[PDB]
Amino acid sequence: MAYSEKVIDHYENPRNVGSFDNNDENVGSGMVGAPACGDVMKLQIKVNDEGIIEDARFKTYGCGSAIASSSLVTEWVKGKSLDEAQAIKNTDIAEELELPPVKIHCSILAEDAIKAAIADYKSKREAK
Repeated sequence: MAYSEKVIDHYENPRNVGSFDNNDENVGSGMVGAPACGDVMKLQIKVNDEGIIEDARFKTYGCGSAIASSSLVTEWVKGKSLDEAQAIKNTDIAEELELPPVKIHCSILAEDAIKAAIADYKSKREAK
């Protein structure tokens, strides 16, 4: 009557790639490995013209039956600014996610992925 029927989306390209719609020019590149002979974590962000984080993305080894795992950071940085995301503290994501001391290292590897994505962005747009 008053409302129309927009275009529904479904079955379009893969997912869990670790990037928000291809790799823009304002996207941050970060690569932090675990405290050992492994390294398999990834975290990329998307900065807008205002120099603020508009989108967020990450990647990990995986396993199965996880359903949105370690995707708590992608929401934290989202809507925030690089200057703010740089103030993030492992203890925060570690105290909010709730985990044992044995898997505490996973709380530190997160922060690293933050700064990187930041210093990486301004590094690609530092051309003046």
